[PDB]
Amino acid sequence: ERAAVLQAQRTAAAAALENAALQAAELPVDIERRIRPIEQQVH
Amino acid sequence: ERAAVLQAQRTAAAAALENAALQAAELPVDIERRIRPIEQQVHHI
Amino acid sequence: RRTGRSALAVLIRACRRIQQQLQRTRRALFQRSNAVLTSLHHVRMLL
Amino acid sequence: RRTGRSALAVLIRACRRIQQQLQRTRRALFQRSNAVLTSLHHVRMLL
Amino acid sequence: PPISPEEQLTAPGGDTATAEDVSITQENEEILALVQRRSLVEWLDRGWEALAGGDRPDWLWSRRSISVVLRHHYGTKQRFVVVSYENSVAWGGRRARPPRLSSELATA
Repeated sequence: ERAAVLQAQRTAAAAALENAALQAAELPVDIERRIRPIEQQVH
Repeated sequence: ERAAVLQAQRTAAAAALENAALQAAELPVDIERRIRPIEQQVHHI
Repeated sequence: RRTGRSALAVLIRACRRIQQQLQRTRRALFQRSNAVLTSLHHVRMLL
Repeated sequence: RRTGRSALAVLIRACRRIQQQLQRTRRALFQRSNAVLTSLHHVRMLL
Repeated sequence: PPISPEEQLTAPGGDTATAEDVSITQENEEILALVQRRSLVEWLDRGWEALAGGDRPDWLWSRRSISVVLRHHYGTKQRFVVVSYENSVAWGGRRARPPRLSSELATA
């Protein structure tokens, strides 16, 4: 009875990777628009 | 015996979840060190 | 005076509004990743 | 000369360093944010 | 070039309120400026009404706003799709009756 639950929670945590990895798909994205068009203003 | 397999797969990735969490909590440290010297220049010039 | 100083009111406001957004880019970029800090710890909270 | 240009470098050296002060915030945000997903690549090797 | 529908899942872009993204651009393109100093959708209907010969309300929301979001399944590691049109009374539609969802229990 545990082994189904201990698998199904593990399959959830395997799915919660790409639930969070696709949610962490903005961490190299949210920085370019807040830096790059501001420096040529300084120019 | 599957309880011996799945708990080892849970807890070893659970440190890797914390090796991700100790890498992801390093991310809000960043700009809190970056622009704190760039916020110096505001009212002066 | 309206040529020498008025070439500078162009260029005093120019630097003093670049520096003001940099206060707001600190604040609007980790309150999206604090939800990432919530979910990434929540994966082991499932476990 | 010194009545019109001696205060220019206050606005000039300010406007020639935010090019450098914000490009150092580029790579230090791309040397430190890529390591999170690479550690998340490690979890898929275990799960 | 072809239209790849899978790139709409894998290009990292989504929704934003954008009111914070107007003031972050109005104080960005004024620096710039201080230093310096019938639509196309109505012609899409005749694009369908001549090539098909009819209205087809199935195809009517293929002209309007379509979001195609990828998610995943907690049971068997699988993927699936979350869809919302513009004119849908369903969730994510831009013609929808309040009350709507609140992501509060998922944060509390």
